[PDB]
Amino acid sequence: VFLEPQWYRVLEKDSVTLKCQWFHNESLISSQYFIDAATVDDSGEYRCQTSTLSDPVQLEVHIGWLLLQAPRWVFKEEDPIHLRCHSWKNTALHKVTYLQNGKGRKYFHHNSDFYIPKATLKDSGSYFCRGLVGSKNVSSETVQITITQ
Amino acid sequence: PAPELLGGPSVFLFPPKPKDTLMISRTPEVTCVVVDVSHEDPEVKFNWYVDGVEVHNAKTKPREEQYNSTYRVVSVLTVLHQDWLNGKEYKCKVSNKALPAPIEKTISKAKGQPREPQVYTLPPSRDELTKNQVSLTCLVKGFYPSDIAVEWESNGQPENNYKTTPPVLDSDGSFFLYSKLTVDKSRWQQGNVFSCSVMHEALHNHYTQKSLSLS
Amino acid sequence: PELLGGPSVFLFPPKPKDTLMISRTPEVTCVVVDVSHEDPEVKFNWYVDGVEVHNAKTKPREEQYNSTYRVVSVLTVLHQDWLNGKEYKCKVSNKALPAPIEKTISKAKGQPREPQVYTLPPSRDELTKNQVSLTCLVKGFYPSDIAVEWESNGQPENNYKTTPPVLDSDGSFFLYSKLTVDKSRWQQGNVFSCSVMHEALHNHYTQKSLSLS
Ligand SMILES: *[C@@H]1O[C@H](CO[C@@H]2O[C@@H](C)[C@@H](O)[C@@H](O)[C@@H]2O)[C@@H](O[C@@H]2O[C@H](CO)[C@@H](O[C@@H]3O[C@H](CO[C@H]4O[C@H](CO)[C@@H](O)[C@H](O)[C@@H]4O[C@@H]4O[C@H](CO)[C@@H](O[C@@H]5O[C@H](CO)[C@H](O)[C@H](O)[C@H]5O)[C@H](O)[C@H]4NC(C)=O)[C@@H](O)[C@H](O[C@H]4O[C@H](CO)[C@@H](O)[C@H](O)[C@@H]4O[C@@H]4O[C@H](CO)[C@@H](O)[C@H](O)[C@H]4NC(C)=O)[C@@H]3O)[C@H](O)[C@H]2NC(C)=O)[C@H](O)[C@H]1NC(C)=O
Ligand SMILES: *[C@@H]1O[C@H](CO[C@@H]2O[C@@H](C)[C@@H](O)[C@@H](O)[C@@H]2O)[C@@H](O[C@@H]2O[C@H](CO)[C@@H](O[C@@H]3O[C@H](CO[C@H]4O[C@H](CO)[C@@H](O)[C@H](O)[C@@H]4O[C@@H]4O[C@H](CO)[C@@H](O[C@@H]5O[C@H](CO)[C@H](O)[C@H](O)[C@H]5O)[C@H](O)[C@H]4NC(C)=O)[C@@H](O)[C@H](O[C@H]4O[C@H](CO)[C@@H](O)[C@H](O)[C@@H]4O[C@@H]4O[C@H](CO)[C@@H](O)[C@H](O)[C@H]4NC(C)=O)[C@@H]3O)[C@H](O)[C@H]2NC(C)=O)[C@H](O)[C@H]1NC(C)=O
Ligand SMILES: *[C@@H]1O[C@H](CO)[C@@H](O[C@@H]2O[C@H](CO)[C@@H](O[C@@H]3O[C@H](CO)[C@@H](O)[C@H](O)[C@@H]3O)[C@H](O)[C@H]2NC(C)=O)[C@H](O)[C@H]1NC(C)=O
Ligand SMILES: *[C@@H]1O[C@H](CO[C@@H]2O[C@@H](C)[C@@H](O)[C@@H](O)[C@@H]2O)[C@@H](O)[C@H](O)[C@H]1NC(C)=O
Ligand SMILES: [Cl-]
Repeated sequence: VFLEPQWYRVLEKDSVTLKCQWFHNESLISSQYFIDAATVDDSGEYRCQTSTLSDPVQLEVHIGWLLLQAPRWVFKEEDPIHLRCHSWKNTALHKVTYLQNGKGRKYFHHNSDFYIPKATLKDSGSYFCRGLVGSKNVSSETVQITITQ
Repeated sequence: PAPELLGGPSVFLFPPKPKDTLMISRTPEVTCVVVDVSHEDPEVKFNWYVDGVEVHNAKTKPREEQYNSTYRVVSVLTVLHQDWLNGKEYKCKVSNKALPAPIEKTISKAKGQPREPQVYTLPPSRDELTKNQVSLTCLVKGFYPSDIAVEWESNGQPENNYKTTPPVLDSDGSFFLYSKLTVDKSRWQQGNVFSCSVMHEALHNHYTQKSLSLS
Repeated sequence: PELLGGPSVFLFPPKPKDTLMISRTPEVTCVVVDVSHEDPEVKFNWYVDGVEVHNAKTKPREEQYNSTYRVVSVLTVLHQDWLNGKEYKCKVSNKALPAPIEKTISKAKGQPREPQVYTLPPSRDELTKNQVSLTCLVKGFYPSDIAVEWESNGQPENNYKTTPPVLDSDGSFFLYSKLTVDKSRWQQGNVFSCSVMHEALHNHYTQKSLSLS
């Protein structure tokens, strides 16, 4: 039950690849999985078998220009927080800002991942990203990140 | 060449002309304009909504090749005079293959208490009367919203040699404007009565007229 | 073509009033936004008609609420240079720009034309109201750069608004400025003046009075 890439939140037309140690929404599949170009229906619960029966692994396919991706949303103090501002069809994104609690925290001329190497309590809040695709101003939905000790 | 269009189409949604909403004889329209439509994905699907309820009476215009190698694609929706002035919201939903989702745009009349225009005609300055042409002035103030139409007449016939300033926000949050009608001095000296016609929602019958002549 | 991300540059002219009154200093302002923390160094080269000039006063970079830097350079300008139509060029260099960004501005071109200025009292119908409108009509001017003001007993009047320039059918501009005053002051016979500053007036200045008669 491994995701390649690790992003569990993806965007329509993203390639996902799933690995084993299938049941799509507790139901049989076409082969014994490569998603070539996602849609909203590719969302939901996923499990695998050939060995035992795996845990549940959730995949959210979203619709939008931008999607703020993280490996998870709950982090220990001093853990590294890796945020990716993912654009639809990997469309070139420029003048990119990652916001926290409605304030610009980090700015990039060209789309770049915003890596925080050592999480602190101060890193909790709602995050989103925005940027320019050509001359269109676009933003992602917000996500909540919480930090514990 | 052809431009890159990384963000796909953009939408601009425009209101009816003020006079069109105020005269029952005329046909007010909301116009949904889509630009940066590529040659490869040139189809645009329009859905229209009035206060969230879908309507089906829009006119679909033929697409227009622009000089930058894009299409301009337009849908026009005729509205009801009362709905616009009562503040219904007009929603244009634009679908196109180059986008991740539909673009939605909404427009309505500006909100806030309507205020009646006060209308004042002002003769030419004594110093202008040495010229061959003179300026007749119409001041329209104290009005809200800014949507207003202004015209001139003399003796039942339109006078068109005029220019009107845009609306200007005054210190009390109302608007004012000025309209300047330029006439031949002979016509003013003869005693012809000129009139400044103003149309606005807060006027009785949406119409008032003030006149101006020599004394 | 079009360019990708990087700093952006905006170049602003002097205030019209500052270019016409010799007691004032006109400035040309080059603003650079979206400067990253990673490459915050910004160099300004300033050219007048082609000739590099130094003497531009560069403010130090300022942290914006969105986590970018903004840097302003201000070139003081000679009144007559701006009026004679000289081009002012701002060149901005920075490591994140592949090529430096250049911006040029100057006074609008075309044959200057003298405003005529006419003051107009309130309509008789407005004399019913608590306040009244004194109107200043300014027409025949070119270019649109202008400043208009109201005065009484050598002090500026507070409560006035001026329309933007509107293009007349002959290619010149007009506007109206409305001064609102309490009716008492008008009927007591106080004198009000519309002042107009434009490059095509003698001494870049004229004024016209208005009072009850
Ligand atoms: C490729 O080319 C195309 C076309 O190019 C053009 O042709 C070539 C040859 C060039 O010369 C070029 O200059 C020409 O434009 C490009 O298309 C243009 O794209 C830009 C954006 O990039 C558009 O810019 C917007 O303009 C809006 C105003 O547009 C009107 O006015 C202009 C003139 O100023 C006209 O040219 C337009 O066509 C619009 O005119 C109106 O059209 C209506 C419909 O026809 C008319 O209403 C109807 O009229 C009929 C009768 O005719 C009936 O009466 C109906 O009842 C009635 O409905 C209307 O009368 C008419 N008005 C006229 C003629 O005056 C701007 O509003 C808009 O600005 C907003 O958004 C900007 C974001 O880009 C932002 O920066 C601004 O701040 C502003 O933001 C808004 O601000 C207001 C308050 O001020 C707020 O309320 C808003 O909330 C706020 N935000 C918003 C809305 O998000 C744009 O500047 C331009 O319109 C468009 N041109 C055309 C012709 O469509 C294209 O970009 C090029 N692409 C590339 C990649 O190069
Ligand atoms: C991160 O933040 C910064 C700044 O943050 C800001 O503060 C926070 C809290 C927020 O509130 C945020 O919104 C604030 O901006 C962001 O920086 C902004 O970046 C945008 C671009 O993304 C800039 O937008 C341009 O603005 C121009 C207008 O700017 C003036 O007016 C606005 C208000 O409307 C002010 O806020 C500005 O500061 C500017 O104000 C002027 O400043 C002058 C210099 O100081 C003053 O002149 C001087 O005055 C003194 C007296 O004090 C002396 O007298 C001097 O002599 C005199 O020089 C002047 O008085 C003052 N005017 C005022 C207050 O009115 C727009 O012109 C510009 O539009 C053009 O370009 C667009 C392309 O982006 C295009 O779409 C438009 O259609 C238009 O097109 C051009 O038109 C011109 C002219 O007609 C033509 O030359 C060209 O043909 C044409 N195309 C071009 C050039 O391509 C933009 O809208 C914005 O200015 C800037 N703000 C600041 C403060 O710097 C930043 O974007 C954020 N980054 C991210 C990633 O989020
Ligand atoms: C597997 O189960 C998941 C989880 O329920 C399914 O995801 C859901 O898919 C539907 C339609 O594909 C989504 O509905 C759509 O979105 C909005 C909801 O606001 C609705 O208004 C639209 O009309 C549209 O029907 C739904 O949101 C989505 N839910 C989540 C949480 O992702 C998935 O489709 C299932 N897959 C299969 C193959 O059965
Ligand atoms: C983008 O715009 C921000 C806020 O504007 C709002 O969002 C965009 C998508 C437009 O639809 C606009 O009409 C909305 O009101 C600005 O504060 C910000 O500076 C811009 N962001 C960047 C990264 O340039
Ligand atoms: Cl400015």
